[PDB]
Amino acid sequence: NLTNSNCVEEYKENGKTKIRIKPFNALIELYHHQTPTGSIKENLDKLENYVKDVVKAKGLAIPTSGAFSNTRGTWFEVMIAIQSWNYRVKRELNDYLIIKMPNVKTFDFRKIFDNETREKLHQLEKSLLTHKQQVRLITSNPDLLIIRQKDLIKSEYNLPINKLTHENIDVALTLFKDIEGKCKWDSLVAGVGLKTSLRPDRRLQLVHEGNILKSLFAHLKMAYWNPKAEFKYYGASSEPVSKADDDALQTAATHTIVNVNSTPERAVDDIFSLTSFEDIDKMLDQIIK
Amino acid sequence: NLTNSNCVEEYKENGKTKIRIKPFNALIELYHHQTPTGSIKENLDKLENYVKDVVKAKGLAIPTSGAFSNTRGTWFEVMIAIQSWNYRVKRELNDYLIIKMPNVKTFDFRKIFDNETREKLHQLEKSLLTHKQQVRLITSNPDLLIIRQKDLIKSEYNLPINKLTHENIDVALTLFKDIEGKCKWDSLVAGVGLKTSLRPDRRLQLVHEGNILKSLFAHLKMAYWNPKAEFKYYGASSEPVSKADDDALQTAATHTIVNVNSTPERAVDDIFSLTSFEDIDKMLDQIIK
Amino acid sequence: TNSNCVEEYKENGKTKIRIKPFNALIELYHHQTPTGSIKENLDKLENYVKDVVKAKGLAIPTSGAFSNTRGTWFEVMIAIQSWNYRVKRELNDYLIIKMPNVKTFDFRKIFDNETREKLHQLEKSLLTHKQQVRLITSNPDLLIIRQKDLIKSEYNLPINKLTHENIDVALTLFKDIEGKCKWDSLVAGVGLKTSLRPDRRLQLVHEGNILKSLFAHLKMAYWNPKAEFKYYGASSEPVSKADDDALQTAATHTIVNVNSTPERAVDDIFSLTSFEDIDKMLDQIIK
Amino acid sequence: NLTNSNCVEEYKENGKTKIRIKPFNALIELYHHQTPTGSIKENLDKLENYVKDVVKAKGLAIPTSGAFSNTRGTWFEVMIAIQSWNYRVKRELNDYLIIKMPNVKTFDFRKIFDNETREKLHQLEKSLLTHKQQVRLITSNPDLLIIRQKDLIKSEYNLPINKLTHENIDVALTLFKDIEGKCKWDSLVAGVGLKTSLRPDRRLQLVHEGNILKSLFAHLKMAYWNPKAEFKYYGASSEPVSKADDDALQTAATHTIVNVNSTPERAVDDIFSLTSFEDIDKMLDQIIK
DNA sequence: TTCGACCGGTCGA
DNA sequence: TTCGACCGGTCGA
DNA sequence: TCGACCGGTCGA
DNA sequence: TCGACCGGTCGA
Repeated sequence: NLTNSNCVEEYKENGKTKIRIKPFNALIELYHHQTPTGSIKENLDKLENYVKDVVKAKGLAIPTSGAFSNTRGTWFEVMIAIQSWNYRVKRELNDYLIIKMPNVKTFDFRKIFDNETREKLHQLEKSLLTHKQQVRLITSNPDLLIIRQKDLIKSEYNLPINKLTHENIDVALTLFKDIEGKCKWDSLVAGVGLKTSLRPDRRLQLVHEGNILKSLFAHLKMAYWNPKAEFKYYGASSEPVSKADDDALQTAATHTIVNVNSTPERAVDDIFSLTSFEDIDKMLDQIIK
Repeated sequence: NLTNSNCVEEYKENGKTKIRIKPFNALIELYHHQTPTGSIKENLDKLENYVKDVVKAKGLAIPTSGAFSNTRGTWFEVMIAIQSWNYRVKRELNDYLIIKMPNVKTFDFRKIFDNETREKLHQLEKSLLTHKQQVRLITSNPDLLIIRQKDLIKSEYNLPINKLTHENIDVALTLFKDIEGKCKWDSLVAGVGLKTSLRPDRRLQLVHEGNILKSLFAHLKMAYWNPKAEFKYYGASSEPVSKADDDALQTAATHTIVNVNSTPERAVDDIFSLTSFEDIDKMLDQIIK
Repeated sequence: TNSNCVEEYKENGKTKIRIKPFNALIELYHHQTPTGSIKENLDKLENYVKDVVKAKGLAIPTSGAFSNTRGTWFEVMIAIQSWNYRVKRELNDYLIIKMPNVKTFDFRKIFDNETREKLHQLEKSLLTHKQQVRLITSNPDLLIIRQKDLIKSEYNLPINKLTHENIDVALTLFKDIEGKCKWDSLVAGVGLKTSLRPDRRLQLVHEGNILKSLFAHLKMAYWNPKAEFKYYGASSEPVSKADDDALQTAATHTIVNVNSTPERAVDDIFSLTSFEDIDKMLDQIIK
Repeated sequence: NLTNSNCVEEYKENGKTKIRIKPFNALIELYHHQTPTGSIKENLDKLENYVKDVVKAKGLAIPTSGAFSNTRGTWFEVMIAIQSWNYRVKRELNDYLIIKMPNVKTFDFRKIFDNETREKLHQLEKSLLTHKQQVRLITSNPDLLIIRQKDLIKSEYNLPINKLTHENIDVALTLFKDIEGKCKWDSLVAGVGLKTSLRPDRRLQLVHEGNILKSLFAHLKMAYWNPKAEFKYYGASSEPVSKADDDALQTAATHTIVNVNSTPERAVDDIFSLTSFEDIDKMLDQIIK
């Protein structure tokens, strides 16, 4: 029956036949009866070998690492997205949302804000571009956003996802649409960058991400002159985090160490090593409370 | 013939036979007649095809795309270090040095500084760790460092490298050792991140680099209360830079936009698309002046 | 003697003599607005009083009873002199207002509802600390506003004689603008002093510092780098290099970073010898 | 015996016969045997009468309150400089000095610093002048300086002053000379502005004082990147301090409230109402610890 | 078709 | 070994 | 000439 | 009562 799987799709491109992995089909096809749990890494290899056996059975050629790197990325994100969906359900956080975000083009995360907040950000933008050396504040959407605003929770969000289905995955991955233009600037409490693995270079992308996000938030705090609002950014790896990874992720928010009296603040507040799905819950516990 | 090449080396690891690319040997072997010129890519391709032909001849396994990623980066950097070495020579700057840097563990770039400057850095970095929330300022060594300090130029540096040889390469790649602990903080004028290609995520590593580097420099300027001193960071790609790449690289140094009065500054001052070796000269012209 | 420049009030069965500098202005200028030497015109108002008592059977008002009065007079002169300036200058979108004390009318009141709010945000925030902090300074003697919709045709009628109303209309100009000034419509403030002392001069650096500090926060709330406020000083006497140096003290908040470009609390100090100089000063201030 | 006292003086101011209150001698005569104690407020009035009785007696006119205001202030600063000196004696702070400072011209307080610290200040004050809009950091010397540096205490400072005599007063008023060029920047812990009375305008001179002093200290902290060092400025009045006086003296250091996260600070940390010599000790107790 | 964001497989020290 | 820094091959929108 | 002090107001 | 003004010193 593997020859019937859809985790891989064939197509021609410029007369060239190519095979494409469909990460969601592999998910749906393996977890439609119960949602994954246990060791996250095993689930990633399980999903990967599955795709490899399906392709082997279809008589197609094993996808390149590039394909698997991409795919594994998605798998990791969705598993975390679903686990987060259920997390707030069983933890009964009726004023919190943990959203898996799309890329910045599909939906620039700045869109989640109410119009007053969107105006302040525009103020700053147009301003930074109004110079000899035009300046911007760009960063990829954070993988996960954690919002705390009661009036945004719809009763349907309280229905746990107990199996991976086109429908269930879609509701999780489109949850972001519901909050568009409705969040008060300080309703945003934290962001999380997800990475199946780290590298001396890639891990720095987390620091950049937390830095630009916290720089934006810092400007909203001044706009609304509110020193108590706080935004934290976190990183999560499915593998062990070395000391080197740790130190790197302790990098200060350059805008927070300008002054000798200024208090240091890390771009990435904390890095989590998620070995099991239970750990996702523990991480969220530490992030949210 | 090719079966005699050394661009590829075989070895066993845990009873498993593996083939390793030796990027330098491919360089030396393809350019001991004359140093590369023209289209940077056609050259990088030429260097890769050569690694594959030697592999088919040797009967060995065709190296993974991950092995050609690592390697290709090594080639780009090297092909540049050489062009820059002869650049300063053919343009005549007995006060400028363009150094290809090793990784931060082999030689933390902070070591290029004299004892007084390195102490100011210690003060800061020791201060940042002296908090409940420990903070650091970590970034990979910039690929290229441009120093301007007359007393550091040795007459040997004026001997152009006209062919790639174990020595021609080593002298270029060990040039950094000579200046250890001898640079005055403001002798450092610019850094350059080199990348054969960009990606929406990787390109942000340049912004992080420039940001942390400029943050450190900003603190030295404070330390020596010298508003004149500058440090600029640049990015160089061997491929076309899209409008998206551009905008992303216009990201400001968060620590320069804290105040409504603070003049915005870019983490990466400019991004260069280097199609030919002549462009490397043009880039350097704009950077140095 | 029939004059009202002076008075004689009861204070614990110890009859004392007060001066109503106002009358000593109208009663000495119902004719016309003084001009020429600010120095000499000041004494004219003083001898007019040194007499009202020398022929009314009274005693000499203390050096200080006059210091107070000598100040006022000085002020009203510049104050009234600025009215005939805007008019005889064509500054229809400008107002030069002689401010009352911060109690009578806290200058923060000149701002529209949105601006006054931002200020509340801040000054309320500053009080929300274990160590409560404030941003207090006496109202600047003179305020220069630039907002077209605040000019009323009556402001264009020059004052060519000092009368209870000419005074009263000037010393109340601030009322018309209350709660009507956009934040960036404030262009400058000026400190007036007949003389300067090494200690008293530091009050202008403070005045300007607290004013600029405030305005600075208005610039950040509206993220508008362009807007700017300036503070100036004015002595009816010479200014020594020590007064100049002291008055060069930049804003401690404008020199925090070795990159931030410095600014002075008091942008410039003017020595006004004649009424002709008041116009010159205003010319430089208004740009 | 009054008609020969030295508390006054008749100098020739272009013809006119003028009386120059000679303040120091008026203390030395009322206190030729013991230190003034009990009530400051009162002790001031008597000092005023004695000198106000050596006048009419000698057939002269009671010098103008102007000369008295000038005179009165000094008596206050002097009495304080004395109780302050004996104060560290009875308490025995063998590493503390409470110095009555001369005007900034006679001895610019910046002179108390060692070479290195004076250097840093020069950097700054030279930099500020290097602009289109020349800027300075000027303030009158603080009335009282409190230094904490063990190696500056000479055994001779431990001999309490029990009576006001020319030699005594002068040892107290020249104590500042001893420490010239010897203090480490952070050895300076607090300054105190003394005023027999306050006024809505004059009290703001205290705020300016503290502000400029704290601004300078702030730059030294930067210079030596030491966030631990702290300088406090206080005000002391011989009369009751109204709520208006209080609020005014609550004005913050414009340079500590530039950022929303910036933690606000007062130019004048606290204002003391000194009714008795008893209170001078109490004030110092607070200040010093 | 282009752009966004993902990461795994190195070679060298 | 592990740690530093490199980047090319995706799948989705 | 300059530094730093403050007490005696007039008005609200 | 509180706001803001400044002129008359004594010393260096």
